[PDB]
Amino acid sequence: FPMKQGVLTHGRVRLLLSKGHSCYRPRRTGERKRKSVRGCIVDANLSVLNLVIVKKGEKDIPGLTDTTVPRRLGPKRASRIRKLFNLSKEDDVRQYVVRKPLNKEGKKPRTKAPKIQRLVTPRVLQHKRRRIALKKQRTKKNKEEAAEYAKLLAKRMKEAKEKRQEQIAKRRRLSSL
Amino acid sequence: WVCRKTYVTPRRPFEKSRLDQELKLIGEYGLRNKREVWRVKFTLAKIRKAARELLTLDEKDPRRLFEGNALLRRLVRIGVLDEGKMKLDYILGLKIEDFLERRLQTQVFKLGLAKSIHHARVLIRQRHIRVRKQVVNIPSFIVRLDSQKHIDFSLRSPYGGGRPGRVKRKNAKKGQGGAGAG
Amino acid sequence: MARGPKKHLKRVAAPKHWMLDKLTSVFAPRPSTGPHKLRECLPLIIFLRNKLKYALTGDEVKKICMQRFIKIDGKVRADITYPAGFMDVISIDKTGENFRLIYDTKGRFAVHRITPEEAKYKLCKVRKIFVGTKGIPHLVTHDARTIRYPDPLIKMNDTIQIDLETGKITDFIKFDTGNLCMVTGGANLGRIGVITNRERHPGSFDVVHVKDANGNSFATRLSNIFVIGKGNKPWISLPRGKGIRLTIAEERDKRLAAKQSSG
Amino acid sequence: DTVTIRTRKFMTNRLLQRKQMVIDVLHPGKATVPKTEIQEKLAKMYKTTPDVIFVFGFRTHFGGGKTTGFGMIYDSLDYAKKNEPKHRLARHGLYEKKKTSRKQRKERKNRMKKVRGTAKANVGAGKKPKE
RNA sequence: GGGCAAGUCUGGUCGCAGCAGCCGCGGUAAUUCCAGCUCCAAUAGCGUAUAUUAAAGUUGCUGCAGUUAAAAAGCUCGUA
RNA sequence: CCUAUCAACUUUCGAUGGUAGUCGCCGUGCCUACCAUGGUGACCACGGGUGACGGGGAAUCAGGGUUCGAUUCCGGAGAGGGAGCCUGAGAAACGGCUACCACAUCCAAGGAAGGCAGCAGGCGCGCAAAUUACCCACUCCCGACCCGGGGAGGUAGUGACG
RNA sequence: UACCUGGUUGAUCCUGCCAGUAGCAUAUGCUUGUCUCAAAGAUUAAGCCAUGCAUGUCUAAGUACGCACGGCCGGUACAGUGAAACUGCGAAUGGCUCAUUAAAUCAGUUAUGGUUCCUUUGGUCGCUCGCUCCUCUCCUACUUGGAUAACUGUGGUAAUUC
Repeated sequence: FPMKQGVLTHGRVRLLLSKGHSCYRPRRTGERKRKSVRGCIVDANLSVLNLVIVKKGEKDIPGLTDTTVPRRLGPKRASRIRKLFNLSKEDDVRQYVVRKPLNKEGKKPRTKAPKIQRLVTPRVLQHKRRRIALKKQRTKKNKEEAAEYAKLLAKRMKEAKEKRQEQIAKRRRLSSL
Repeated sequence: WVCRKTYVTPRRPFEKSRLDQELKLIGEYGLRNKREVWRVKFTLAKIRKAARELLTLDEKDPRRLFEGNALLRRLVRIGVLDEGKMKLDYILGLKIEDFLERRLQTQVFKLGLAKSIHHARVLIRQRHIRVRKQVVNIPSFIVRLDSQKHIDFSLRSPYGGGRPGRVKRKNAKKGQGGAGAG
Repeated sequence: MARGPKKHLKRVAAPKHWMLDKLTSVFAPRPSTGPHKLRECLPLIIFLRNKLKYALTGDEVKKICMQRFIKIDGKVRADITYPAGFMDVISIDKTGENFRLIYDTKGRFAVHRITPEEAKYKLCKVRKIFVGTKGIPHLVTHDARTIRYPDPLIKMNDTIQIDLETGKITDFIKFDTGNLCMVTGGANLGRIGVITNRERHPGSFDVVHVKDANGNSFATRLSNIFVIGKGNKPWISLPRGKGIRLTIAEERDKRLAAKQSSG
Repeated sequence: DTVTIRTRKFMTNRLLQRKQMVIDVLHPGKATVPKTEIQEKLAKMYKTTPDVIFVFGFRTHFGGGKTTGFGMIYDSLDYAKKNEPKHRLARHGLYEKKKTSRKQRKERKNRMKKVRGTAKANVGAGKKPKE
């Protein structure tokens, strides 16, 4: 039974573990599985202590500091690549991306880079000239259909509103006779 | 999904005068059992009452006319009723045996290769006839007017014209192994 | 426990005017949600493989909708069971055939080839005319096509020749007395003819006394009255079975005729 | 013998790109001459290379004499293979269906449940049980 | 055995064994048994059990009966 | 549907009305503040009895009538019984959860994992009821979706129901 | 098909039930050749359920950094394809069963002008109508921030979809 952010003191407890608490691997939306969870503090009960050397010493552990277990996935966002050099964002990624030479993946090596998201391309420039095209098109198509009715509205009135002057004059005749 | 009985049961179990009267219609028309009597007995009680209800309806009712003129036509397309009378008073006067004559069996006995009405049921049951382009195997078939104009030998009856099955061959084997000594 | 709405639909307890069979297929096409209420609606798959019968299986009709050969109301359809209501044209984009969904006086959908002149406009008797927010009048028809800026002389139950190419309404026909109205529903389904009378009641439940073309005068409510234009002025062609009214003793004289008279 | 495919209710199915008709063949005393013959016979009627003619129907009428079939002369095999029920492909076998058969696939759905990621391990989780 | 169609059969049994919804046989010259035989009945069904509908005007709305067979209160006012 | 060998019932717990607001998808004694004593019954209320799912419809009867509706449909109700939450537009989901109550499992004893009134099938009970079947093709269904999946369903089996 | 038949008794006429008499629909006795149709764990256990399985899903269009597969074609992010994975939706419905509830369900008729609704059908998307221009200095528009899955390994776990 593992340990998480706040299982407080060391005695193994059980909490109604929802999505949003650790020591838990969820299985369904709307499911809250109460499972046994070991205390965040350590008395003696553990088989494994998950520990992290945040600062090393001076005489090396071979397994941890002389050994190296690296990892390979690089930035699939644009600006992480740029900022460390104090390099700008209008002057793009400008190749520094971690393209991954992956050999015999067919019979050749690919060299695959993470296809960067949050990245404005000329396709995005095509779509930026396609998106607010439609927004500016929407302001004018709203304006077009308004003026079509306004002429249609007022020209009908000259038969309708002229009847009002026809009825005011015969109101005073109906008061007369 | 939906099924029904096509025979009928009277409320009197032993009415021996009726029980031997039902023996007549089997012997007069070639029936299987009293069920073949009770099958048309199941129908004809409904036929008279349908004739009775339309008679008691007010005239110029489409449910009297359009249903009834169908019922006039349906009884005449099969040729049981004739439409020279064609009113509900005479439909109260029809009987079982008008249908039995319009069965396939008696028309085979009337017309064709039947010597008996034992024989006439056999020629349908042993499929010697085609009433159309149709090997018809049902003796209670009750026919129409045009139906009595195409009853022939079947082409599966190898006598009177037909592809041999195994029987005229056996009757040939009565002369080619019954007389061929092997 | 009815813990949500039913996402399934079987046969025979299905609408009869779709002319489905008995339990031969144990499920219904089940039309989608859309512009019209679900009983008015007709699946494409009934019109495709059960009325025109160019297909025979369902996954073909899915791929026929992936062919996108179907334009209902002049608009591209990839729905096998599109909720298409009344006077809805169906453009079969490969055979070049337009068919507008109107009802017969027999009680069946009419496979009814209107001219492509008559396909650009359909007549929708309006559902509402409302002054929307910021002082803006509207018309919204029975197929819920929200159209801003109506006509400034229309009132309720006017028929708009709905431009099926655009929406964005074209010219109207005012709700007038004596108009041609394909009366639909009840014992008066599919009956076209002049109005000649309308009866009013405060509250609800107004009946409309309609005398059709054959002379059958009948009082049937305005819900059963869909106006299709002007009196003695149709705007599409008349459907099969004359689209007015038929008697059943005459209908046998109809049903005896073209069977074994053709080819 | 005396076959005579009677193409009743011919339908130029333009939106499925095919010739669509009812096959109605006649017989002396033995109904239903075989289907691919009827394809090859409906071939030379229409000169259409009958492995695009995907027929079905073919129930034998009582008394020999006649058989009603059905014909879909697709105007191409691409016109065939686009429309094509798989049991019409399996009507005269030139394509067939899945033969896992159906319970191992329902078993593989029990395998993706248990861990996240690596469907190969979950295919491998369904691979080891064969009982 | 009748009702209930078809054995005043043939044998045995002898108020036994059984049968018989009911009415009933069998106590020795058994048409009721038990069988044979013959016949009848329906028939790929037929028979039983139970259930219910009619028959049943024995629940009577149509359409019950209430002097003596069941059924006018001890009598009267008197409300619903 | 049955019962007067059920005649009065309903609130101390709001029973019923108002006002006021709370809350709830919202009408509402919903809810209380508060006020009123209401509200209702021999036309059988109140209460009790009914395998009372109800109805579309079903069988029979000259008619009049009489029996059925768990039962290929509709609507309702539960998935062991309650309770509480959740998700989503829609679920107190038992092919969710949480706990309880009555059951069922692994246990290495810590704990872990469970509810066929889904198809079957199994037992159980009985007089009494079939594949632990095949297919997602037909039917439809859900999807991001033609694609797929589906014991829905189809398919045969079982099957003198008839 | 609007029926009756037998039984009270010394005999008779009654009343009057008895029993025969047909429908049925399970249970069953016995028997059964074809071919078409088919009800079937409701009764009794809304009993427990073993097991088999009963809602999945990618579009030219969310994210390809599969350890994949296939290629020179690669760089700005580049892969043809693409497990997964994260993301989008169903999973509530379906089936099953009627235990339950007696104006309750349900049925017919009405109304929400009390109420909420994914989806789909249609409109709506420049703006702050300029803070009487930050929205020209608010300089992020050619676009933002960090933060996880798959990936990896360390793993612990009698056992767990841990």
